[PDB]
Amino acid sequence: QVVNVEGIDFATKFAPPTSSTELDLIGHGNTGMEIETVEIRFTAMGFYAEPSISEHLQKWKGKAVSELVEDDSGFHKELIQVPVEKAVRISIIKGIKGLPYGSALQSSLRDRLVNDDKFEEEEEEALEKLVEFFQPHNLPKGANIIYHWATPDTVKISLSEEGKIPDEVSYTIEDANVAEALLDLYLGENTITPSTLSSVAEAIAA
Ligand SMILES: [Mg+2]
Ligand SMILES: [Mg+2]
Repeated sequence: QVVNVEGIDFATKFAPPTSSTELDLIGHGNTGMEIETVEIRFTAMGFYAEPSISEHLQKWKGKAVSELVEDDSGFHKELIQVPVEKAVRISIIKGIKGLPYGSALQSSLRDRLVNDDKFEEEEEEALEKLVEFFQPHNLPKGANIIYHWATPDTVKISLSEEGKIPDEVSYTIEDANVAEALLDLYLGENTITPSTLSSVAEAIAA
């Protein structure tokens, strides 16, 4: 089974690189960029988790999607902290160099960490090293990025510029606060992909 997301096929079941834990596709969506106000569709993405995520979030079943995604609903934090394995697959639609992409991640993660009073010396150096990992790469159209939260406290990053699914992980975020902030970037109250978050909330509320 596959779902078509922006003309990209997303498998409905997925084991991240080097993992044998099979995750279910929970929701899908896109992110954007802009050049001088012109809006450009930037990536397609899918959010995956162990199917027991539904039981962890039982209290949200039956509620309206609007009530789940709304500010101060409490849903976002519960989704982010659920202790099952999770992953995000990103497929690049408009190509970008690695340094601008990594610097944008750095900006958005710094915002969230400073909001929590968690931007101490350790976190600042973890973001610098993440930028440095991305800097030598190019991310052409079709490139795949995988972020895999085996635990909520780390992220395994796998990357294939050629657009295959990688077999090895390329980088590991070991800082727990950066790991949670990267999940908040996609599923938080200030998500950069309201489409993906709305899609996940529909599946949980179903
Ligand atoms: Mg370089
Ligand atoms: Mg780190």
